[PDB]
Amino acid sequence: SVSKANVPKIDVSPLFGDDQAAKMRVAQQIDAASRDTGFFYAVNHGINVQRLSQKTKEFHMSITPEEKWDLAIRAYNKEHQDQVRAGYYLSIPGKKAVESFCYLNPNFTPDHPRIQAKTPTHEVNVWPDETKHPGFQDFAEQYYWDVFGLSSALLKGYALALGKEENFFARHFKPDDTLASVVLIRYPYLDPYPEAAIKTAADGTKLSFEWHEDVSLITVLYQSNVQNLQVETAAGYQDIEADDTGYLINCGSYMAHLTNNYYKAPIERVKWVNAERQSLPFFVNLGYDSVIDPFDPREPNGKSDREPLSYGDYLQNGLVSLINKNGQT
Ligand SMILES: CC(C)[C@@H](NC(=O)[C@H](CS)NC(=O)CCC[C@H](N)C(=O)O)C(=O)O
Ligand SMILES: [Fe+3]
Repeated sequence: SVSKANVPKIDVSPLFGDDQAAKMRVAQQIDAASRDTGFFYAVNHGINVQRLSQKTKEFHMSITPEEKWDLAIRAYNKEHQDQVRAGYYLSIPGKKAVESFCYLNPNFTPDHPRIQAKTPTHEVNVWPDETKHPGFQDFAEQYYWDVFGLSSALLKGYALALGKEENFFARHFKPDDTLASVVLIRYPYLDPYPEAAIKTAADGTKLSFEWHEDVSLITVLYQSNVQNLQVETAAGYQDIEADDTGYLINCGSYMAHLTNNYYKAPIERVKWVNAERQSLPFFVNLGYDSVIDPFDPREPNGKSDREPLSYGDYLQNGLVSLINKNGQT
């Protein structure tokens, strides 16, 4: 028997406005959700998620093996030593079902001083041929900024929820240096589905991806309408209901650190489902040198002894660890 997680739907539209009290009522809901299962669905968010899913689908179903190699990250193509994060993540028929395409801040160009300095976790995006994928780069870049704008508003809600001024997080979330990423993930329908691509949890559940905590400040996730996600609670894993009009939001482990675990990063996993579906996370990362001073909302004086963590160092450590624990995606 598996229970269902309480994932409230929160109308986030006041966070784009100037009704301060209405923004506090949103913040209260974010607070409650963050202290309960850790998840909520952001609704009335203003993003055209039908176009997002449509363009994503066109890309996944039309890219060829030749293009995948040409775009592949270093884990699949030794020629691409600079592509640790951005690029195509190939499936392995018979062994690995999932495939995906990751891109970063469009402002990371050869002109960018972080690229000039070769700072870790910064890369220039790679893209397919425009004539073979008309409109795809423009769509993807536009979506990055559309979801950046939503995430900025959500971060105002999280700041208010923790008793802070509304820019406490968002001031560090900037288009010129954000390390945030979009991943366009395809989960395919396969018949027969390779058992090699299915993992079995301790509790016997068949999984496509084992338990993990997000490496992010927050995670802003769109998925098609196929239930798959679960969140761990003390009483076991609970199913997260699907909603292909909303964004599923949760705090990442950077948030857990800076709030002294008041807003924990939920432990989540992906059930195996033999169904064609899409999973499109936006990982809200800050700048490489962004440092948020920890605090403890449980203490009268709000004082935490936790060390201020530079975000870039945090991101580098978290992404290599996630690969080491749950395998190369
Ligand atoms: C909804 C999630 C569980 C989704 N998985 C994911 O988002 C996966 C596994 S946790 N994410 C990652 O591994 C981290 C990707 C980070 C990205 N390459 C970058 O350099 O910024 C899924 O649907 O599999
Ligand atoms: Fe996740």
